[PDB]
Amino acid sequence: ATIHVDGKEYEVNGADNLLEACLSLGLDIPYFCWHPALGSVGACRQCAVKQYQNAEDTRGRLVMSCMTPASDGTFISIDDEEAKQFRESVVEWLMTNHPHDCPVCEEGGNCHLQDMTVMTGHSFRRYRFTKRTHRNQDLGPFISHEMNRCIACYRCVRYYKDYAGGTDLGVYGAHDNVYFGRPEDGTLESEFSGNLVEICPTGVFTDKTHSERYNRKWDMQFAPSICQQCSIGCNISPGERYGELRRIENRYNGTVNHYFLCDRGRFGYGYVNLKDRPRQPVQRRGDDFITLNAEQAMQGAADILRQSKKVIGIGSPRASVESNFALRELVGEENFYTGIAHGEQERLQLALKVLREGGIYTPALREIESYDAVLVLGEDVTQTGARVALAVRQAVKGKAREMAAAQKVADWQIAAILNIGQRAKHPLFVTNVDDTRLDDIAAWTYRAPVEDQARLGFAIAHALDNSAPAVDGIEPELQSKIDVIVQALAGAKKPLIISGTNAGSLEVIQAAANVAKALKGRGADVGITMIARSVNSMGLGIMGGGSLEEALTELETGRADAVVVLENDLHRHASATRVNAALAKAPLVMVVDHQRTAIMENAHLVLSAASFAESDGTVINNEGRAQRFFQVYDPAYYDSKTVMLESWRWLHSLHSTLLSREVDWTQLDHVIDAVVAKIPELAGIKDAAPDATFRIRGQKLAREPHRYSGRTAMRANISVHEPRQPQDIDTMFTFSMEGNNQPTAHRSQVPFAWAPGWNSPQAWNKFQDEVGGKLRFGDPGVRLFETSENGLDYFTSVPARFQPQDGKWRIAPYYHLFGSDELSQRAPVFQSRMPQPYIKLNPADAAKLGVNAGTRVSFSYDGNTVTLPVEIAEGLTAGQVGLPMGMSGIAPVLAGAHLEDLKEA
Amino acid sequence: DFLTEAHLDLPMEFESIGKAGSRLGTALAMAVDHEINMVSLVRNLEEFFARESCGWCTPCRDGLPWSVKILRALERGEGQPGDIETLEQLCRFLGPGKTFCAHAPGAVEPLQSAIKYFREEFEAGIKQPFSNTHLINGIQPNLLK
Amino acid sequence: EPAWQTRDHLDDPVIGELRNRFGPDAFTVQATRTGVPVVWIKREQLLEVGDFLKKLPKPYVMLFDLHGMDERLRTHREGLPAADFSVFYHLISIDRNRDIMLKVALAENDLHVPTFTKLFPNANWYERETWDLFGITFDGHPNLRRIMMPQTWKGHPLRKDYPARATEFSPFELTKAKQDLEMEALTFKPEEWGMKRGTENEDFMFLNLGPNHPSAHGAFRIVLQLDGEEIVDCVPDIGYHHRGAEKMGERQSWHSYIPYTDRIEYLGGCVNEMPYVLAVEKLAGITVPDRVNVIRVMLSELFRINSHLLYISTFIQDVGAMTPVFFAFTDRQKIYDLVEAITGFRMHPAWFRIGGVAHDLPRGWDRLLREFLDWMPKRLASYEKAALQNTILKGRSQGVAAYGAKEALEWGTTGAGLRATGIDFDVRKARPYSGYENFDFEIPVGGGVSDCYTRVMLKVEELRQSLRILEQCLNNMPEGPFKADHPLTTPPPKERTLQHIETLITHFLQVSWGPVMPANESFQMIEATKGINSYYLTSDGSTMSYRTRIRTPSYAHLQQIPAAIRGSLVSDLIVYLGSIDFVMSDVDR
Ligand SMILES: CCCCCCCCCCCCCCCCCC(=O)OC[C@H](COP(=O)(O)OCCN)OC(=O)CCCCCCCCCCCCCCCCC
Ligand SMILES: CCCCCCCCCCC1=C(C)C(=O)C(OC)=C(OC)C1=O
Ligand code: SF4
Ligand code: SF4
Ligand code: SF4
Ligand code: SF4
Ligand code: FES
Ligand SMILES: [Ca+2]
Repeated sequence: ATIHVDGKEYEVNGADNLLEACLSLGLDIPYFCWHPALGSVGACRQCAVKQYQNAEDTRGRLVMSCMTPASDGTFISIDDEEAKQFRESVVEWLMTNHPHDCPVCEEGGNCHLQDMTVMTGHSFRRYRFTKRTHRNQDLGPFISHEMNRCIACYRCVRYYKDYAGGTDLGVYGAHDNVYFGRPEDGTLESEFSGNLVEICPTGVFTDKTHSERYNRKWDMQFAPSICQQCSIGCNISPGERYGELRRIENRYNGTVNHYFLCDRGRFGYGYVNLKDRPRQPVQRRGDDFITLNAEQAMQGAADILRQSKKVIGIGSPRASVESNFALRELVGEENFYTGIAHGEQERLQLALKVLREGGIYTPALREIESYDAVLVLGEDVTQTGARVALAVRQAVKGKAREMAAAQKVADWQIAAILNIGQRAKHPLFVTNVDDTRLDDIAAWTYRAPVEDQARLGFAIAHALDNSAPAVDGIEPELQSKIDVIVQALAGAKKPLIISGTNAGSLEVIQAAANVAKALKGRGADVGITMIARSVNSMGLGIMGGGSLEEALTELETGRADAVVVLENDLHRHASATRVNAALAKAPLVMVVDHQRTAIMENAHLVLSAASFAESDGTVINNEGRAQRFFQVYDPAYYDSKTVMLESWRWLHSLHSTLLSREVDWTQLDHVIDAVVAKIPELAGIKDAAPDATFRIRGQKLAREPHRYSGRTAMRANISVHEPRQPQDIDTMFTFSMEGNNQPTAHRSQVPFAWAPGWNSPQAWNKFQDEVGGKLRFGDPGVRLFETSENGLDYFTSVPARFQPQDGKWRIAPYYHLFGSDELSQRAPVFQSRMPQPYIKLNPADAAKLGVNAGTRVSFSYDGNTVTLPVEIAEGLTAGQVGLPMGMSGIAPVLAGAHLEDLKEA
Repeated sequence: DFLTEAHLDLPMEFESIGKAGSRLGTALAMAVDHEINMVSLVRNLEEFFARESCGWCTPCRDGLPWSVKILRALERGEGQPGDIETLEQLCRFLGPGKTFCAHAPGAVEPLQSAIKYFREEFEAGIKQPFSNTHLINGIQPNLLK
Repeated sequence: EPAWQTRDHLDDPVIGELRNRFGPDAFTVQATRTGVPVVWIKREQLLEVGDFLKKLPKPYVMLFDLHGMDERLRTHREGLPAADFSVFYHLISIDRNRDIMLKVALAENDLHVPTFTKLFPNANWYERETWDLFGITFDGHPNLRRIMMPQTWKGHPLRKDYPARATEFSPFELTKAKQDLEMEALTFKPEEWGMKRGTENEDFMFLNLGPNHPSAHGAFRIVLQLDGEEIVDCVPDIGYHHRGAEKMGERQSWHSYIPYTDRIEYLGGCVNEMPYVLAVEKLAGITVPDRVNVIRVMLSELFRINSHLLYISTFIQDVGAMTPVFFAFTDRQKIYDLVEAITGFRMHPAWFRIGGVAHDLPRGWDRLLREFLDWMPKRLASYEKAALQNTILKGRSQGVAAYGAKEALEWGTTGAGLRATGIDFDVRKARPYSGYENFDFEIPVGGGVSDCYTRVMLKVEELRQSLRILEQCLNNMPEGPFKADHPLTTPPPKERTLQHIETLITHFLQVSWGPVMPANESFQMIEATKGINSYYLTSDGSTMSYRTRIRTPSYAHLQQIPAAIRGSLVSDLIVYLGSIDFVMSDVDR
């Protein structure tokens, strides 16, 4: 289609409305209620443009550019006097009841309403009467609520209900007394409530964690990074001020995490700002604790390493690719051990084998929203990989989108989309040990142990293609449900199969792979998705190594007299007693970490590593996409005593000092080239982000905005002489505003969104080729592997039916979004949010034990008689005990294990 | 829209009343006598039209109470210079096509009709001069001319 | 129709003559808010266009400005030829009362332009400055060396990739090796200028007058060759007062750049503020009210009286009479009391704003203005009868460093020298800015030669005219607003900021990120206290200036200096330095 704006001819996409058709070309129209992902509702009436149907038309009509399709031959005027006066009047009407709260507002300089008040040129107030006020609700530890600043643009209710699926936020009130919130006070229990701080154009829903230690947007030092709290790897923009991480903002990735994060990744950053964190290298002689800087620590570590017969290294799925590779090259290829256990590594290797060898195209997170029928086997997505659950909700609403598009309704008429599709939605079949958070839209939910879920998957795979291995012994009711799932999946056009290593079983992944292979054999565009546990689980599995049991038995047998533990707590993947014995037995433990782990008492040397905010690196998400996360700040700028370096830098300098007795602090590009040289299958991480020599017309990229303040006074308490700003030799960014952050620069890594006249999170519209689509000049991060030409065979080893053995209790994993991450539970803001540790029991088994809810049951696992209060789970199957993974003293390695001595105490 | 005595000899059709700047509607006419002040009558109409708004879209929701407050000031005689022009621009910007539905054009039809026919009653409610700001001690105010 | 509108300027006769001479496909015309015909001309035809403008029936006999520009980051270049760098030549025809701006486009690799020194001899320092700050080479230039930065300098400062702040670079550590290297780099090497040190019979002796000389009015160093007392040639070395104010214009916002514009000429103040804020108001589309124009005219004339008083006192002291400078500084104290009353500061007021002024006039400024207007003329008559009619001062001043109209035109001389040469080109009359048409005041024009005495008494008559303007402003003062009602007026009025929310939003977004001027180009040329000061502002649509070019008259006077003092004495050079009215902050910026 071809449109005419003010006499200028523009080629646009005719399936789009006029608002983002003009926003794609760079034409500024004020707007509040429209969002690129939600749709158009025509509420705020701010997007008015004067439309003409002929080339010679004087009057025209003031039409809504978010509600008028951009067909071929529309002559719209934006800067006309009538349209500008009406837009100014709408801004004025929104400004009649707005409070005088801008200095004391958390979105000052980040406000969409401020940008559209200055954009329309409204600065004179002739309203003289009183302003309406509203009370505020306590929405929990995350969201600060201030309803006086609202403009009734209906974005919060639209996102939270029609997009996030939440049920506790709604619109109440009257004519002008419109309220947006809960029917009472209490925590917003949705797992995607954190995006309300950027969906809301005003300062109603604000980040309370940021509001504790608050600084303005221009005071933030930003960086592009990857969220480390689970395996999805959503792109984030960490921003710091005064040496502590202040706020995690959303970063636009058109393929992964376009406009929405989750609460664990958005509010779980509080572990970085802990004072218990090691900031200097600390060495122990017996009970004496001394502090060294980098050089003497490196020389002493190299001396003790040379005085040992075999140095072993225990990596972690939390650390980056470069740091794990540095440990591997420091300790040797054969002596490198992955920090995960044997079962977790087996499930991870199977998931990687299905991904990069199964011949089935695994889709990205943006591509999930277009799949028709979704089968989730084993994985509790909403509490582990929550963004995949949100994309699953979008793919479910795709059916109503399809019926709406069949009735000649444009895609941006979202109200008509839910109008036509009242309750009809795509099939979703979830399996878990209990009820999930996806049960509101799921076509079926199977509450069963992992053996029965795996057998259900094998039954689906056999009933699709008869060459698949059959399971015998299914009840006819479950057989009818199997037939229903088969009819739903076979009749679809883009089936999706979602599994992962969080189910605690291998046969679940085998069954999901067999279902995907059977769907592929019938001639369908089937996709698969394995959700891993940690952020860099996939990269550690790709690199490989031994299990934690092998490292512990090397330490216990005496063949390893020196162990380097890289960013691992070692109690999350093994028992605490065995780890403590194997570490006290070893005469040298060197823990390189940025967190005060429990094993640092046994550590002979502690090396203060850097977290994601203070280190550069590459992480591989759950779909094989290599992504580079950059440094936000130099920790030594404010606290000059702080010797806190990148873990790969620590290990590479230790390797160099061990070899040639010289200390050589390397660069990130050298380590990246070493990875892509020694490991052929990690060669794609060179293309994840360009090197430190990349310039936009000769200059670097700025980490802080052009109006960064207090350069000559933020360090004046220590010394009045402002030092040289830190130099980033590793990456292409600089710790200064002398850099390029234009929206039209030929780059993919964007630290923050800012345009002249666009200060809100809506400033991301200028950084894309089309608004709501991919990022301009391509999205960052590349896939490590392609789809194979041929796939795997049928996994024949079906499991047996779950028969509850007396005495032994199978442990059913109950993952929580707030508490199952190793680092997110260390945040002090999650302690007021995470639930209490409850052991979950069937009513029948609790009645057999005689225990009621509330009382304490003690259970012993490897000499640890730990007591937990009891919650009753009706959906849990008999013979199991429900345990929360990742909590205090309950490791995720407990999944699938037995539990003897379960008595009331 | 309100009509006058000269419009009384007009046929009660859609097109005939629509030609003379009004609407047929439900054809259930209301008679307004000379004892009834039109400013207070339009004030009551606007109170009804602003308290019964659905609250979805901006111009009706956040501009009808402004007209209600302006007519409250005019009814008490506390009108300020610039209120009738504000009401006229409010009628202009709450016409068909501006708002999401047709409640607000029907709300502003009697207001613009009473402005057109009975402007001398609306001008009689302005007694006090315009004063939006107050004198802040220590800052000289800006005086536009 | 407002004066700030984008005028494409095809109605200029010079565009018609250029179309008829070079054809309809030789140059492009740019529509800007500068008020200037902007002609993009190909590099091969630059010398031909320069000769054509030099040989017009009413020709362009003035090279007002010559500077480069980095166009590598300018996103909004619609209607513009493709260019990585550009060079603009601003030329003035005085008899036409017209001016033109010729821009030549250069790629990043092919950064060489034909020289402009032969057509206009004052292009030497501008081409040196363009080479120093942008890296652009001029073919045929005699001595292409750095003029702002020292010879031991890597990189070009005004390029977009060069960092601006000293905290980004390493801090200044002065070691023995660096001190020795920088002291040897600052040493004058006479073979590099072809000085011909010595003669076959007797040797010439080289003297470094500046920096730190009681007659050198600032950071100015001149290296002067003497045979006995006589001067053979002069090498004026500048760059000892460089502050990088243009790079600061690319570093600060529109509102925060006002103190930096104020410190460009530290005896100018509001006179330095006026072209910048007028160019910003041209960019925004703001028409200021009458009271703002009267207030800014009054402050400009007050600071002009202050600058002329300082100039007269320094000239009298440089001649040798050390007495009247104390009384002149007492009248400066009276002016400082008035300026303290109005703006709140003595000498760097930082008071002018976008679309108005900072505060309103306090209750009682007319009393202090009346006191100053009573105090001034008797003191001026005393200074005249004590020193400016002295025959010793006349002997030291009359006939010393005299030049005609051709030397004042080919060297870019403006202000007192240009009017003393008989060229009646005053900005306050020919192109009246800020409502200068409402004030009646005469213009002093000399007899055709620029002596030191002629320049000094022309500045005395300018002081008297400024006193007349101040009297007219005091007796007739409007009663209106002190800030414009435009939404882009920065900052908004304070009381509306304190008790309205739209004004609070506007003020909040205008002091934090800065006002968002649209992507356009503006120019404002005014008559400063020392000559003609012009601001050329290119906006990329952002809240900062994409390019800030400041043309100052003291630069052209200092470049003229070797052509008007050659063959004279050192005493004549001292009197000439005292009778130019230059400051080194104006020279180096
Ligand atoms: C205890 C001992 C001291 C007692 C204290 C009291 C007495 C103090 C005496 C001070 C004497 C100062 C003499 C200064 C002489 C300066 C002469 C000079 O250089 O004149 C040159 C000047 C210009 O010459 P011009 O011809 O223009 O240049 C030729 C270039 N082609 O020529 C001109 O401008 C022309 C005018 C020249 C005037 C020469 C000086 C006249 C007399 C001295 C000044 C008056 C002193 C007091 C007298 C008594 C007052 C009651
Ligand atoms: C004799 C004691 C001081 C009298 C009052 C000031 C006299 C005029 C000073 C002029 C001047 C200025 C402004 C000046 O800036 C300067 O350069 C640093 C000079 O050289 C040292 C000057 O002489
Ligand atoms: S939400 Fe925006 S307009 Fe409202 S008080 Fe906050 S910054 Fe001001
Ligand atoms: S609370 Fe925010 S998102 Fe919700 S209607 Fe009000 S302004 Fe819009
Ligand atoms: S889904 Fe995972 S990667 Fe994404 S924001 Fe949440 S915790 Fe971070
Ligand atoms: S005009 Fe209609 S849709 Fe808009 S707020 Fe009023 S009643 Fe609701
Ligand atoms: S953006 Fe179109 S009415 Fe809100
Ligand atoms: Ca680094």
